[PDB]
Amino acid sequence: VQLVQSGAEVKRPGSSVTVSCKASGGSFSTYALSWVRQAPGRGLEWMGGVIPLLTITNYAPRFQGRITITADRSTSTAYLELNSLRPEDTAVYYCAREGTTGLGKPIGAFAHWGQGTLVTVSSL
Amino acid sequence: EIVLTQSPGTQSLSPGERATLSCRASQSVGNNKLAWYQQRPGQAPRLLIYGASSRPSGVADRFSGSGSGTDFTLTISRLEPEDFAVYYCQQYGQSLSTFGQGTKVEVKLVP
Amino acid sequence: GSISDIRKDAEVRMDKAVEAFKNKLDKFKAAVRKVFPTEERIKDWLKIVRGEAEQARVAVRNVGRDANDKAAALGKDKEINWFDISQSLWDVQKLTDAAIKKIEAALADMEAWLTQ
Repeated sequence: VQLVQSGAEVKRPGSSVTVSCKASGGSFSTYALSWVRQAPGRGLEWMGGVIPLLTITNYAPRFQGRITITADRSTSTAYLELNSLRPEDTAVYYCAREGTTGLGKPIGAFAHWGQGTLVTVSSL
Repeated sequence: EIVLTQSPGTQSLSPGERATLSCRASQSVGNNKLAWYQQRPGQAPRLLIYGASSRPSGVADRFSGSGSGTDFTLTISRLEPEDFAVYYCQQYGQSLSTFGQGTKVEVKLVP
Repeated sequence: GSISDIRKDAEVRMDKAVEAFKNKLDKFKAAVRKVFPTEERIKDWLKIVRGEAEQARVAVRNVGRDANDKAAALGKDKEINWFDISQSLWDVQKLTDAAIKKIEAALADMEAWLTQ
């Protein structure tokens, strides 16, 4: 299983950012895909996720109102749209997918990680 | 909401020592759905342990996890240099998944 | 409701789809016993039995799809651990795999009888 993310992006406050994440290999429809970010020099923080088969979404209350997660099933691609950006939203955004036992039983823990996408919200 | 808390904050040890990392939850983690991740500098996190104690294939057996409820421990029995990294715990026992704040394990080099 | 009650329902309903098909075949064999085997009739029995199989496969796909729906509706429930939902999708795929395979077996068994 390989996850590949979209490229770095420099955004102004109030703009929206859309990060893309394509599963290469593996089964896609049925495994939970989460987005997870990390501001410079700080901890990981879970933002939300989606199971693609029926776009079964799960947002962290602190982003509810700003976040949208979707998946296109034919292209194995998951999507994070983050609206109304602010300098605090400056982080590396990783897409991460749950692991299986051994297609295999889902485990919840994120076994597979994308290379992260840098979003810098710059007043400059 | 489950606030996860890691102790100690930093860890200073030589190669071959046994490192023991703690993660404590304000309330009980549903069904012990706790994970331990390793993140080397400038790199994406790597899964080490899941469901409290399960180790996925390809993760060396010097890593192990234990504990239940609101008290969890990762142990690295014999530090290899490449273990110098920050370690986070995660809980996914309810719909709002939350991470610990991080323990940094510093290894050392002969002068 | 429960995630596991989705699993229960799926199995009961899939098991029900499948014994429905077996029962239609058992009765079908009894009707066939009162008819002279003939190559054209043999061509008619297979078509009937295969078309019955398909009806049973469709019945089972529908149970999975409705179970998947039920799994998604639990998505909008804070009292349901969203990280356990995948596991339900997986479980219902395993039951489907089982149900279909048991239909393929019952068919295969029957076609042997019609041509033997």
